[PDB]
Order: sequence, then C-alpha cells, then structure tokens
Amino acid sequence: GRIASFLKNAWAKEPVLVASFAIGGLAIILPSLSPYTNYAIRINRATPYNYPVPLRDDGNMPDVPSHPQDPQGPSLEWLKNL
Amino acid sequence: DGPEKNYEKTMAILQIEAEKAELRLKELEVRRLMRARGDGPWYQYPTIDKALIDHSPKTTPDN
Amino acid sequence: ELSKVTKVKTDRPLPENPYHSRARPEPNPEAEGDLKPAKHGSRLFFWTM
Amino acid sequence: MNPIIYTTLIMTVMSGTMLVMISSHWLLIWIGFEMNLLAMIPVLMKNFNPRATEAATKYFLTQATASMMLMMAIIINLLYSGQWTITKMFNPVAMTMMTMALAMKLGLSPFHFWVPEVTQGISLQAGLLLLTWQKLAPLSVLCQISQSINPNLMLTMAMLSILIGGWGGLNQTQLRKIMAYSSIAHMGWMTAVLPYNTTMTILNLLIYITMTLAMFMLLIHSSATTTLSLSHTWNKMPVITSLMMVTLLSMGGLPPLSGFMPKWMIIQEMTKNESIIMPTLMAMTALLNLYFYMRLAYSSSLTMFPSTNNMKMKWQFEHTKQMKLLPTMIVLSTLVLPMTPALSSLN
Amino acid sequence: MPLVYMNIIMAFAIALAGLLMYRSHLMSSLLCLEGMMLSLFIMSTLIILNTHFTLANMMPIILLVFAACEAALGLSLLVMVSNTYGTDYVQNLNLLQC
Amino acid sequence: TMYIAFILSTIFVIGFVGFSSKPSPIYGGLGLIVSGGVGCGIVLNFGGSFLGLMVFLIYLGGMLVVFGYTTAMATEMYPEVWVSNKTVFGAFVSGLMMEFCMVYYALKEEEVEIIFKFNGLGDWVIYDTGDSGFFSEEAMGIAALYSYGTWLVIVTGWSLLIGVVVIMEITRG
Repeated sequence: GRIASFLKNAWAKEPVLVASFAIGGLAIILPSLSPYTNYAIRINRATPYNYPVPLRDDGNMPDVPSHPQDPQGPSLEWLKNL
Repeated sequence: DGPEKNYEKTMAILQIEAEKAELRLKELEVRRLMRARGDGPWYQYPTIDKALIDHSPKTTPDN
Repeated sequence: ELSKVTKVKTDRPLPENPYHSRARPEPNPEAEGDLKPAKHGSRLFFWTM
Repeated sequence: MNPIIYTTLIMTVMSGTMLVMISSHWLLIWIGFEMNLLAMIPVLMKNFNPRATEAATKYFLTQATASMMLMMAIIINLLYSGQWTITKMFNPVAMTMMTMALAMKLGLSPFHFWVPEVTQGISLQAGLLLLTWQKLAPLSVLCQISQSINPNLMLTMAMLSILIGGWGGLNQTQLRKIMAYSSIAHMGWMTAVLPYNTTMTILNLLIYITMTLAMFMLLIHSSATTTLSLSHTWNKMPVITSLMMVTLLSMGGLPPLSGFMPKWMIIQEMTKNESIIMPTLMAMTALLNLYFYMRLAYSSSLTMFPSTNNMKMKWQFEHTKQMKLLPTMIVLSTLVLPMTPALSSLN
Repeated sequence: MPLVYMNIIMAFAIALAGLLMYRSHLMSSLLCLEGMMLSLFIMSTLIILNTHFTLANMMPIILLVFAACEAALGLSLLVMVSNTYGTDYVQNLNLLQC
Repeated sequence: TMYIAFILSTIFVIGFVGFSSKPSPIYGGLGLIVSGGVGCGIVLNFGGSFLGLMVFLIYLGGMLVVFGYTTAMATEMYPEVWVSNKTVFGAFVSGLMMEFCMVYYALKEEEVEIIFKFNGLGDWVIYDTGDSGFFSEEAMGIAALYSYGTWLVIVTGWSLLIGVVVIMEITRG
C-alpha cells in the first residue's frame, strides 16, 4: 500500500534516484546469491604470477607431483570448460 | 599494662620497620640493575614479534 | 601444468644455515613458582597495608 | 548543531584517541591524531561566535603543524630503520622532531601560547574536553616512547611549562585562562617524570583529569566565566563555591587533599634517580599556581563580594541540568590521599 | 643518503618555515601546509619504492587523503573568518589574547 | 641525463621556495603546481607511476578550489608577485640562495653532513637489480589496500564521511 504509493511517486518525481538505488542495491545482493563468485576466486588463484618453487622430495609425498605433466597435482580442466 | 608489653611491641615494630627499610634498599638496587641490564622481568621494552615473519617461498630466489 | 609445484629428488645435502645466522642470544630467565603476599604489604612510606 | 551530529563528532574524537592508544602502527597513530583534529574543530565551534572561529583556526593551525612534524619524524624513523612499530626510535633527529610535535600537541611551553587563547575562545563544555580528553593521546604516545626520549629536552620543556603556567596564571582574571595556565603547569608536572617512571605520569594525569572535570563542571553549574561573575555564586549557591574552594586547594597541591599525591610521588621518583634540584625547583614554582588558586578562593568563597538585586528572582528557581559525575569527581579529587598505595594498579 | 632525499627534506623544511612565518593571508598558510604534505608524500613514496616495501605502498595514498581532509578543514575555517571579518587577513584573529 | 632526479628535486625546492615566500595565493598556486608536477616526475623516475600520477592528479584538482577561493577571499586589489614586495622577494631570494648553497656544497663536496649524512653520488646507485616479473609492484601493493588493509579502508572512509559532516557543520553559521 504505502510502499507502492512511495515507489510510484518516487519514479514520477525523481526517476534518476530510483534507478540508482535499484542498481546499487543489486550490486550488493547479487554477488552473494551467485554460484560464479567462487569460480572468480578460483581463477585468480589459478593464475601463476610467480614461480612455483619446487620442494625437496623426501619420499613420503604421495600427492605432490614430481613430474612434468603426470596426473598428480591440481588441474585446470574446470577452467577449460568454463 | 605491664612494662614488658610495650617492650615486646617495640621489638616487633622495630623488626618490621627494619625489614621494610632493608626491602626498600633491596628494591632500589634491584630496579637500578634491571634498568641498567634489562635481564629481568622488569623494564622489558617490547620488540618485533618473530611470528610476523613470512617463511614462505618468495618471488626472488635470494629472498 | 607448467605452474604446478613439483618434488625434486636431489642428493646435495639440505643447507643447515642458509642465512649464515649467528647464535641466538640466550633468553631471559622465565618466571618462577607460586605467588605469595608482599612481605609487609605495600612498603610505601607510612602505609602498613 | 543536531544532537545526533554532536554525538557522532564526540564519538569520533574518542575513536581517534582510542586509535592512537590502541594501534601498533605509526601511520594509524597519525591517522588517529588527524581524526581527533577533524572531529574536534566543529566541537570547538559548536556555538558560533567570532571568538569561537578564532579559537578553532588557531587550534587547527597548531595541531596541523604538530601533525606535520610528527609525520616527518615518522618518515625519517622509517627511512633510518624501516620500521613502523611504536618502539625505541632509531634516529635522534626524528626523536627530537617527534618530541617537539608531541609537546606542541600537549601545549608544553614554549608551545603553550595557543592554550590560553583557544581555551578562552571556546565554551566551558568544549574547554573541558580540550583540557582533559585532548591530553590523552599525546601523553600515551610519549609514554610508549619514553625510553627514546632525550631526558634533557623533556625536562627543560617540563620546567619551562611549570614556570610559564604559574606566571601566566597570576595575571589572569578570566577563569578559562586561569584553567589553561594551570593545565600547562600540570602538563609540565606530568612530563617531568616521563623519562623516569610513566606510571607516575599516568597517576598525575588521572588526578589532574578528575580535578579539572570537577572544576569545569562546577563552573558550568555556576555558569561563571569571570571572577566577578563567579563571586555572585556565593549568594545563590554557597555549596558550589565552597566545593570550588576545596578543589582549588586540592589543585594547589596542599595535603591532605588529593592534589598532593602526584607531586609527592613525582618528587619521590625524581629523587630516586638522584635528581634533587629539579623537583625542588618544581615544588617551589608550584607556589604561583597555589597563589592564583588562593586569590580565586578569596574572591569566590573565603570572602563575600557584592551581589545584584536581580539574584532575588534567581533564588526561587532550581537548576534543571544535573551532572551525575560531579560529586564523585569532587570526592576523588579531594579525599583520595589515604589511597596512594593503589599506585600499583596502574602498573 | 642520496641527494634527492636531502632536497626533499629541505623542501619540507622550507615549507615548514613558510607556514611558521605568516605575512598577511591565511590562504598562504594553508598553501604551506599542503606543500609540507606534498613533500612528506614524496619522501614516503621514495622510501617505500626504494626499499620495495610492497605492502606499504598504500601509505602515501592514506597520507594524501588525510592531507586533503586537513586542507578542506582549513578552507572551511578560511571562509568562516572571511564571512566574519571580510578579509582572510591573519591579523583579524586577535580577540583571543595571551 | 644521469642526474634527472636531482634536477627535478632542485625544481621541487625552487617551487617550494616560490610558494613559501607567500606571493599572491594565485601565484602560490602555480608554485605548488610546478612542485607537484616535478614530484610526480621524480616518483615516475623511481618507478612509482601510479603514485606520481596520483599526487599530480589530486593536487591539480585541489589547487583549483584554492584558486576559486583566492579570487573570493584572498583577493587583494593589487595581488602581489615575487617581485612586488621586498619581503616576498627577500624570502624568495633567500630560499634560492639556501638551495644553491646546499646543492653546491653537496656536489663539489661528495660527503655532506648538514643535519643528516648525504652522499654526492647519483641517485641511480641506490636502485636495486631485482626483477619484478609480470608485476607492477607499486600497483599490487596499492591494490592490497582492499584485501590486506580493510582496517585502513574503514578508518579512511569514516574520516572522509566525518570530514563532509564537519565541513557542513563549520560552514553553517
């Protein structure tokens, strides 16, 4: 009732502010309600800005990939299909 | 009361006051030595915490 | 794949002091046992307690 | 000024002081000082008068110069040490510059000139904040760097502050200027023991804060800004002027009143460090402050001055505004001497 | 130290001397304040860049922000003096003595 | 060209003398303009592209509002220049002489100690030989303000808002 009258009056007298608050409101709410924000984070972590310094192999590192391109290690196959 | 009551009270008071004086001199000397050396629990001015140092592979190999 | 962290199996010994650091100074003595009240309270001039 | 806006400005001043007293980074201490100045200027100019604008401008200029010198000292210390932490400053020139800046912020002489003017320009409400709360942050910074403070410079500033505060207080008939010069003298007293024992500085700061809160709140409760206007208060409210006389006697440093505690402890600590001439001179120079306090006590309560006929109407009405902390501040500033061994809690 | 550090410190000193030595206008004092702020910015920036203190590269921007905050404070005080006296002359600030 | 930074710093000092002698605020404005531009040049020469451009941009915008006021508050029927008053000219000449004396003493005498110890060698010496890679180290450190410096962002934003409030409260009568 009162909200509808206020919004109709707002968009009839000051339509500029109505759009700005709507656009500003979406910019705060939508990022939280999105499944791609985590992908945006992962992409930033994925980019290798600095050298991947190797670690000395003590023989007890099963998952650490002592190799050029053997299967062990993180994969960017998710980004390829994005 | 008897003359011995004041006698013993005076002895106790003298013991307490002499202990206080000796402790005050001892405290002054201890504080002076701690401030001069900084090897005691007092006058321990803070230094940089070593837990802030980042012991991780940096960008340049020479660290 | 060229950005992954790899294991390197070497034989050169791991450096013991890469920074050539000096001997760390001996820390101050650390605390003591339980607490007891001050001998005669606060020994501040005429205050007996 | 809207009360909400005034509360926000007061909270911003307090948050600036808490930022100064809470951070471990020099940049944040400087930021807190800047916020304090920014939120203090409009508080100084809450009541718009040309005198208020003049006070705000002078205070802003002085604090801006002090903040610039402080930031220069911080930058030089970083240059010569690569450190931002509040610790033993590693450059003597930077230490000197920082000491000058902090003394200018506190109003230590010969950077005392702005205090009597800014205090007189602003109202009693703003004067109380200026003379009590605005001393916390620079004193805290000085207490954090007391190890690196050159004792000679700080002692010279303290002695000059006491001398100049006493001398200035003697020629003043405006209550706010008398309070400002007394504040200068007490700041000198506080900064005298900074190189020796900072807990005595904290004790003196607390006692001075209580005494000044009591005095300013009594002045507000009497709505008096001059000796003549305060003299009339004996007729309407003798209790206020009697309590003012007691608080003035306490400020003079007369036992058994609480004002003897800071001077006594300061003399003790300075004699423990084999300094006997400086505390003696400070004690002797406190007599000027005691003089102008006594003169005020005469004009206010000890002697009765001529009132005016219109006070008869004022006799019928009772004060509406009630300062709840005034009795506690009066008691703590007059009858706490039997409680000095509480000094340890400040450690 | 390099000579550029000497020049920047000297510039800060000159600006400080200028601010401490008023002549007539309050605007020139604010100019000296802004000059000191600029000199401090340049000094801090050179120090941070030279030592590669990456995380401290945001310090000069904060310094600049509070610098122009103080400048706005000064400008507002200036307008009030002009409104109350007609000129920004520093001699009009004379009511408060001692 | 191996002493570009030194020349720019000398021009910095010259501009500081120029607006420190207190000519008409209009002329102090261009003095500060020159000083800010030359400082931007120095910071650019030391690798601070964003920082130098930032001081250049902000002061350029700030001195504009000062100019607006110089024509509204500090407007003298006869605005004074550096060669209009013997006091202003004396201050300008004294500053120039001080700068020239210190420059000469620093150059001809390699090690100079006025208050700090200054070395007469070129500023190029202190530069580092490291490689930043695919980085603008200054830019990354500055952008770390929103990730690392959340507290700084909060305090600065609050100070700016309170600054707006303070300006409105001051300029209300």
